Amino acid sequence: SFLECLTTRIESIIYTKDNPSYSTILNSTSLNPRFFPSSARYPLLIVTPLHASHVQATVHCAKKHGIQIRIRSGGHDYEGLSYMSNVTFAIVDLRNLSSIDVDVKRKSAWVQSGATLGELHYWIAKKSQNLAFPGVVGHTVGIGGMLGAGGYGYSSRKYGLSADNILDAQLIDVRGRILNRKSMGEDLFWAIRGGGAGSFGIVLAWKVRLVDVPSKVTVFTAIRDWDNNATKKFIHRYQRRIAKVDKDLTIIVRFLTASITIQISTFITATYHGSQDRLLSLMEKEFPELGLLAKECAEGAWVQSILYFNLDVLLNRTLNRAFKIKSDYLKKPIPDQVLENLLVKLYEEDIGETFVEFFPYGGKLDEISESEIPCPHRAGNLYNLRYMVLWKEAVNKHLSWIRRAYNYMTPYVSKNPRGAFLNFRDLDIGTNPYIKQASNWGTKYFKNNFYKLIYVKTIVDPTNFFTYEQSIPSLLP
Amino acid sequence: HESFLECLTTRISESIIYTKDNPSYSTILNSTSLNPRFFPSSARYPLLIVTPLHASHVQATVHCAKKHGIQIRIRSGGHDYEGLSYMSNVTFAIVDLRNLSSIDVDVKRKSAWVQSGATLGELHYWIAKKSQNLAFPGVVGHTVGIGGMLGAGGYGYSSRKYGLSADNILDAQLIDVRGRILNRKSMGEDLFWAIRGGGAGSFGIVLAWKVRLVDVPSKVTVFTAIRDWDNNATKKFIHRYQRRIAKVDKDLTIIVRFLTASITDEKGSKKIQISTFITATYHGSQDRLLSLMEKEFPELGLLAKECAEGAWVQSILYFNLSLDVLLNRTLNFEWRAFKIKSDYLKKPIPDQVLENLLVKLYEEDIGETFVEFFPYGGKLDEISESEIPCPHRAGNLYNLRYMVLWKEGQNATAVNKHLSWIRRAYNYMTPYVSKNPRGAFLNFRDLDIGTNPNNYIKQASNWGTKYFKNNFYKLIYVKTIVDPTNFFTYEQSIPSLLPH
Ligand SMILES: *Cc1cc2c(cc1C)nc1c(=O)[nH]c(=O)nc-1n2C[C@H](O)[C@H](O)[C@H](O)COP(=O)(O)OP(=O)(O)OC[C@H]1O[C@@H](n2cnc3c(N)ncnc32)[C@H](O)[C@@H]1O
Ligand SMILES: *Cc1cc2c(cc1C)nc1c(=O)[nH]c(=O)nc-1n2C[C@H](O)[C@H](O)[C@H](O)COP(=O)(O)OP(=O)(O)OC[C@H]1O[C@@H](n2cnc3c(N)ncnc32)[C@H](O)[C@@H]1O
Ligand SMILES: *[C@@H]1O[C@H](CO)[C@@H](O)[C@H](O)[C@H]1NC(C)=O
Ligand SMILES: *[C@@H]1O[C@H](CO)[C@@H](O)[C@H](O)[C@H]1NC(C)=O
Repeated sequence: SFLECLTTRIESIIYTKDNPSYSTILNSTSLNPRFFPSSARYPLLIVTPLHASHVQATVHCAKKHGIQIRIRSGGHDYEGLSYMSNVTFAIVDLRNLSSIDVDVKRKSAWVQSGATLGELHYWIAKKSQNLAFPGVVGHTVGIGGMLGAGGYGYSSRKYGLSADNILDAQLIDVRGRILNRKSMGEDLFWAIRGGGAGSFGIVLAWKVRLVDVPSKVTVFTAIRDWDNNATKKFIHRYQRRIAKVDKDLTIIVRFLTASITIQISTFITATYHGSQDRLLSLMEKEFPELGLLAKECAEGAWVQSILYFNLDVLLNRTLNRAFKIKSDYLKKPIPDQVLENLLVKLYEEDIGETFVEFFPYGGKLDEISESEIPCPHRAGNLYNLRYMVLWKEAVNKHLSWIRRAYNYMTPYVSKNPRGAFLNFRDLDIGTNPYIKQASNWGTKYFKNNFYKLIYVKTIVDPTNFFTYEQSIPSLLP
Repeated sequence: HESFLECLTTRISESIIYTKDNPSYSTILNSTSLNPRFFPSSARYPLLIVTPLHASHVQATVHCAKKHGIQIRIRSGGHDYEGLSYMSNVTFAIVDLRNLSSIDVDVKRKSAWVQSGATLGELHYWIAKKSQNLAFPGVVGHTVGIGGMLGAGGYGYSSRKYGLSADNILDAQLIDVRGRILNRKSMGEDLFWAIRGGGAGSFGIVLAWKVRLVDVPSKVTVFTAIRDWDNNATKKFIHRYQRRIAKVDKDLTIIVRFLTASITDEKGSKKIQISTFITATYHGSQDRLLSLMEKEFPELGLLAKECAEGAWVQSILYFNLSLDVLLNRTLNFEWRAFKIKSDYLKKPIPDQVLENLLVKLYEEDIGETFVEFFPYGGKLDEISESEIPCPHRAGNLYNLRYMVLWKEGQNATAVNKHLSWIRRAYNYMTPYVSKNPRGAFLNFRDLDIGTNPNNYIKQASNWGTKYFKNNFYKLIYVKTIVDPTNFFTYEQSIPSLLPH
């Protein structure tokens, strides 16, 4: 019944299950093969709007006919919420809403939200080698959900999250009225930058800040074997020191198991905004134990750092293992024996199919108030630990391993609330069935911003049309 | 009004009800009416004043005022900058907690139970009678009641070492709108969080606080350095202070005061210049303070003869006053009407801008006008904005305070002039301070920031976000749980989500 409403309002943009190009659309950005066997990943329909009129028509029809909407930019949702539901749903995919307009003179760019971050980086790089928008590591990440949840990458300690560099946005309201930052008010504008944007509206474009980047950016990857080297108690120094090391430098740690003769390997990877000479000087000054040899570094343009962590046009292809992620915030460093007890669990799974990662939260992330955007994890956070398990299509063993490791780490991590990064979506922390129960997941994502979030939600979508597993609830039923 | 007094006398059956008949009504009302700007006002007169001695009196008062439409203004010390604890635009009665001042100090468990009508001086005295190595960091004014002080945040010379006074609260006792006496466990952690640093008067009546005790070294060093801002480029030390005081050693708190003081020209005449009182407390010996100052601030030229080392309590005496039983007297420096404003600095004030702000001190009488810097470094970085309702934690360089004072002589052209001075200084500083929201410290109450009507939440957010950046929203939630009918209401009280 619903599809008649759409076509009557405003073609060949409606992809029903019968339509011969249906499945290829659906799989293309359902990017978590853990959810492939699910029986909730088949929507009634998929709209790929080209203009805001299509978005308004879709919202109008889906509200008036009991259909749920699954907003999609890139499909990188760790829990795959953007392409599945337990209710009759339809995907509004912003694939073909992706225009990018770069303003070198004003240091800003209007990027339509269905564009990937690799595209934004590429189109900034062909205009300047000294402007950039700092983002996540994965270059296939859609801009829409990325800026909706906020964004952490190798450059966040210098410039903050991606949501800390947003100037304006354009959005489709539950009423279907097109509104930018100026006409929407700054409570809702506050919401969309780092709150659950799918629970506030469908965001079609963002005017985003561009930031200076030196013409020399240096990356490095240092592989060191955790098994026995007492020399790598730099990790011990790293935990208690990396959040206050010079903010141009972000070192990310990855823990996995790899065969050498099965032992535990440590991948120390980093970006530094400056020349290799100065990077070597700084890190030898602070962490002379890592032994970062100059042959382990790479200077270049910023875009080459982007390439390193992913013919100088390689960022425009979105063609590239099932997995689950958990995240945790450390406000005091993990005691050593506890850390080794956590790491030995890596052998409980197949070689290199499980990761434990440290993401540092220093520099500019201290400077920014917990209320600046919905993301509250600013000051006192040493880093964001990521638990990771991988496999292909019993699955319960992988999930049991991840949940066990998390629960072992329980007494040593953030407590009230137990922090959780929104980009690392994790349905275990809580779901919606009212506000008391939903606060369980809300306060973990947003410490006290969750309450402002509910207030804005009740004003903005009182009927709770924009609802999903982790949508901000409304006070009015 | 009649039903109310019959209810009070009937409910819990002595001389704790002070009606207008009672010859000591005026003295009780005046005793903690501590802002002489409000002396000529016609709203500072309650129907009656209750001086509870037990929680039963407070419960009875809440019950009767609920059933007869009477408003309650909780008062502990009366230091409210806007005098809200002794004023209202409606028929109100004061619950004066003066005789709720019992103190139980526990050296071994490092905690103390303070009845809210005790002043901070009394609490300091009773800790000093037990150990010289325990302390409670508080506001500078020792006549400040514990109740309203802990209701708001509380800032002192040790907040950079220990956080706010509200950051060291372990337990509380409370009278809710239902008259139920409640501790931390029975009140819940949403309400327990609320009362610590939110508009605690807007949630209930807090009768006592169990507060954390903190260790202090056996030698604490104060200093006062007089420096001339007018011409001495050395005392452009300020430029460095702004950019360094938030990361200097947290055992150190240096507060600066800018005022106008008469000088003599050396040509015969009296000239008016800007004097700077650079004062500090350091938790440690005088030697370590002097060396620390040479490393961090060689510009003060801080000669040791400007310091005074001693026991911890001696700093309280130094910053209030000789025979050290003087903390049980709740009368202090000589009465002067005043108005205060505040702002939070996230980027250092540009030098010419600070100089132009300071020139405004010359517009008023000599030394009746102040601009002060309270630095926000140290442990105030460590504590999350959501830990208690106070949100001004990390990234704040300091808290600028504007202050203007005067005496009883009014022609109301002078009184209008002083307020215009304070507002002009504020509005000039606007583009250079915290913006959206414009921060404001709750202990420095300022009705100009915005008030409640006499949309609901839209308008209340105006002042709320400045006092409480985003915690204000959580605050309203707990209020709807705790006092949905908004019985505990005043000029800047958290509103309720339910309509009336
Ligand atoms: C897959 C992946 C993800 C990732 C990463 C690396 C890879 C390979 N590295 C990250 C990193 O270093 N740091 C970080 O903080 N996150 C990282 N991620 C996660 C990624 O940032 C997030 O998944 C991202 O926020 C989602 O982007 P994407 O747009 O691709 O994902 P989605 O499923 O389509 O959407 C996510 C949620 O937002 C809602 N949504 C989507 N588009 C919109 C628009 N336009 N308006 C409103 N809401 C929108 C979806 O409904 C879903 O809930
Ligand atoms: C007068 C003064 C104030 C002051 C100061 C020095 C002086 C001489 N120095 C301060 C400083 O260095 N740092 C700082 O942060 N504040 C400083 N102040 C301000 C002072 O702390 C506050 O004005 C404080 O509110 C005063 O406390 P007091 O106990 O005097 O409170 P009040 O005037 O009677 O009432 C004001 C508000 O508090 C509520 N209240 C009072 N008692 C209770 C109880 N028991 N329960 C709940 N609420 C209570 C009143 O209802 C009113 O809202
Ligand atoms: C109370 O304050 C008034 C100010 O209006 C003052 O004149 C009077 O002296 C005070 N009360 C007493 C008993 O002195
Ligand atoms: C009473 O109302 C007036 C409004 O004219 C306001 O200025 C004042 O602050 C209110 N409160 C008191 C205690 O007078």
